[PDB]
Amino acid sequence: NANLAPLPPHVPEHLVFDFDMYNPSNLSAGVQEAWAVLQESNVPDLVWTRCNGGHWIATRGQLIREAYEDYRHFSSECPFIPREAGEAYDFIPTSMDPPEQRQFRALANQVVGMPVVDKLENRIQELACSLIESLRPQGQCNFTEDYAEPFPIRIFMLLAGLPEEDIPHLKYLTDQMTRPDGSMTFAEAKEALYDYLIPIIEQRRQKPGTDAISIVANGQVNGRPITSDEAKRMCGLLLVGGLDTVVNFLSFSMEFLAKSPEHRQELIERPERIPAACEELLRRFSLVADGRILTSDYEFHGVQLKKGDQILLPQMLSGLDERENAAPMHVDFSRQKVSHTTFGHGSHLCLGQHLARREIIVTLKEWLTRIPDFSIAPGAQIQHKSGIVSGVQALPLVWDPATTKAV
Ligand code: HEM
Ligand SMILES: CC1(C)[C@@H]2CC[C@@]1(C)C(=O)C2
Ligand SMILES: [K+]
Ligand SMILES: [K+]
Repeated sequence: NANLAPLPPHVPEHLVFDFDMYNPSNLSAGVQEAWAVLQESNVPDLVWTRCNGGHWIATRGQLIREAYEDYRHFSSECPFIPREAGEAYDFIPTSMDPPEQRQFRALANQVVGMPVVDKLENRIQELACSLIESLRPQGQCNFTEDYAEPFPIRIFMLLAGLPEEDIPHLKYLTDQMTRPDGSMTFAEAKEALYDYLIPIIEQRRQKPGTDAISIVANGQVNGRPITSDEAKRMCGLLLVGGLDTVVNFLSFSMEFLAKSPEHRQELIERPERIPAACEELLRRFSLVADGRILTSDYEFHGVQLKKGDQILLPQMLSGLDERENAAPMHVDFSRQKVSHTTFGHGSHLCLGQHLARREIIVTLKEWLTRIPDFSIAPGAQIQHKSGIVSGVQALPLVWDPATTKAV
């Protein structure tokens, strides 16, 4: 096929599995199901796909976790597939490896960490409620557009002190970096995001506010002033994290709940199980998949990896691995040991995971208490999309207003 890069001389012929992370063949069964094909009976722990330029793929949690822990061999310098995107990718602190990464990660943690989340609690609560109550009497909604996007994005824009009217442009840009449609290369989308930030960063370094951008722009890294370029590379990352993570996850979760009245009932009858349900949904509907680049020739699990080789280490796959969780595709809110790497693993563990969990738990609680019974619009053929971050194209929901409650 013209979409297959010639197999490099060092890659064993028997390890070839032409998986396309941007258009997996079994996508119609669900994106997680599509990626799970990499864990079928006769698929090795480590395979090579000739798609998207050619790269390795660790298919089991054991190797995914090991690779993410070994930053000396598996560098974050070129973390995205295809290589062109990975090479243009220079966000901070994600494109850096420890020890260099740390001073910047500390600053980022200060702007989106737990302390910040705690302060945002009220506003997160208020927005969730206002959005749901407004939808409640209508008996229907386009979940992706009416809640999944506005809820987490507005909260991020509030945190970043950015005009909500700027969302359409920024969201288009972020999506081109995670699930490109062809209109822009990763490099072009990144350049536009940086172009957007440059004057805002300059403005806030002159007259700082209390928003995340001002904090980053006027911050220090281990005692010395952060530069304008560094602030830009950090703020670009924050924007992507805030506009294309939780937004997609909420849709996967709500699609599932709309299709499973039993699970909805469980959370309605036992509201205290919501935090645990949140973690199980994070495992079952994990959605991120980036990777690393080999810093030198290295034998890993009996496979000769060559310097420069890219390896996709799907955060999504660890928790779906039957070797980590029995009956992985089954959603069990009572699951005893919820194992996963949905928020990454190693030195780059997600900094916004605390904000993410709050947004998810608040959504589940506030939605179920107002709209306890809902379902997918009759006949709707839900479509998923695959990429660095997978998502749901559209999620039409319906419900009888008579069954709702105006809390
Ligand atoms: C469902 C929600 C989320 C998921 C599944 C998710 C997942 C991840 C993953 C897998 C990584 C590490 C990638 C790597 O190792 O290369 C990461 C890093 C990060 N995430 Fe999230 N994230 C979520 C929400 C957020 C939010 C809301 C923000 C806030 C802006 C955010 C900010 C970050 C930052 C700053 C990093 C980089 C940390 C570093 O490189 O050291 N994330 N996230
Ligand atoms: C892989 C990620 C989820 C992580 C936060 C946004 C993201 C797309 C990155 O570029 C680093
Ligand atoms: K070969
Ligand atoms: K790079």
